[PDB]
Amino acid sequence: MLGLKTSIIGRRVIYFQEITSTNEFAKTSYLEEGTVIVADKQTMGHGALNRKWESPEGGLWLSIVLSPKVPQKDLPKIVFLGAVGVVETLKEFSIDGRIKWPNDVLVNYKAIAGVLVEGKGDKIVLGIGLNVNNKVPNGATSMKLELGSEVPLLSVFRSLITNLDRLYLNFLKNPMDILNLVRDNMILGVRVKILGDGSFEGIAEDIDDFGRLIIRLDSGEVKKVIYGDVSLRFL
Amino acid sequence: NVVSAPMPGKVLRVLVRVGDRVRVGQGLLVLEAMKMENEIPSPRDGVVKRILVKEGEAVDTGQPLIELG
Ligand SMILES: Nc1ncnc2c1ncn2[C@@H]1O[C@H](CO)[C@@H](O)[C@H]1O
Ligand SMILES: O=C(O)CCCC[C@@H]1SC[C@@H]2NC(=O)N[C@@H]21
Ligand SMILES: *C(=O)CCCC[C@@H]1SC[C@@H]2NC(=O)N[C@@H]21
Repeated sequence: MLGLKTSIIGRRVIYFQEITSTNEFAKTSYLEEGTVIVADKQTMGHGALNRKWESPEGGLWLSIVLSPKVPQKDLPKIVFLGAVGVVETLKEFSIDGRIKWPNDVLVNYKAIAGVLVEGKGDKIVLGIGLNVNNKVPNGATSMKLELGSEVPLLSVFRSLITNLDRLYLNFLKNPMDILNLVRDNMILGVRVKILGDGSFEGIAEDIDDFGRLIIRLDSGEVKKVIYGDVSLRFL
Repeated sequence: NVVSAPMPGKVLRVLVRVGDRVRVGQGLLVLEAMKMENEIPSPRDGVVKRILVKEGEAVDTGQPLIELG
């Protein structure tokens, strides 16, 4: 009844009125590749790096089962597939989204979506949370807040899944393309601060083929940031 | 026996405490690697004898992570 016309992602979709986390269910259940788990609301939403993710009714909370079977060097791009899919869907809805390295999408610098990829064996789960008509935390935004009125949630779902399927098939063909789509859609040129051991400041200018954020320090020196290794803050 | 790291990464969190009984396939800890959060499953049922790594610790392939009784 959803009328999806995708090849892999969206061949089957399991809906829940509510659940703790769509990502957990996708990880603990045996499911065909491309299966999409979606819920009206999540009570135990998972954010990345141990953060929590608010998932009230009105938003799009989903997880996708994937079995890319690619080399380890290509795994860092999976989060990007989700982020770029969101950007493309926002574009269709006349919303200008940018990627905040490496898993968030911002509109006028307010978070409108977040991506979390989880692995457990052969299985890979792509989780995506997109603020549509739901209430959002302070400093964040949603499609309804951007557009000024309610947005048809199923249409957003259909749009996002359709973009993800195409991106995924393209990824399977040439896993290098997603990197350029990310480079052309991410926030770059902004000054950032890297905290912890070996603290330093610089301009976030691009990402390498592993997705590492390239920082240009005032001295012209170049350093690469690995996600989860250090804390980053905008200046 | 011993559960080792399937790949290099940074321990995001440890899901079990020493002395806790676990099942086959239950997550023992989580490793942040390649912009993914990789939950490491227990090869078999048993009790957690010792936890060899700490949250925040960088590990390499094959490194011992958990010891079951
Ligand atoms: N639905 C959401 N939209 C945007 N940001 C969120 C959402 N849920 C949690 N966060 C962010 O993650 C942090 C809590 O883990 C908060 O500071 C908040 O900004
Ligand atoms: O920006 C982040 O920290 C990532 C947020 C990822 C949120 C989605 S909501 C669907 C899926 N289920 C979860 O528990 N988390 C992801
Ligand atoms: C994004 O955060 C980058 C992921 C880290 C990539 C690098 S390549 C050098 C290290 N070896 C490896 O397997 N992963 C690390």
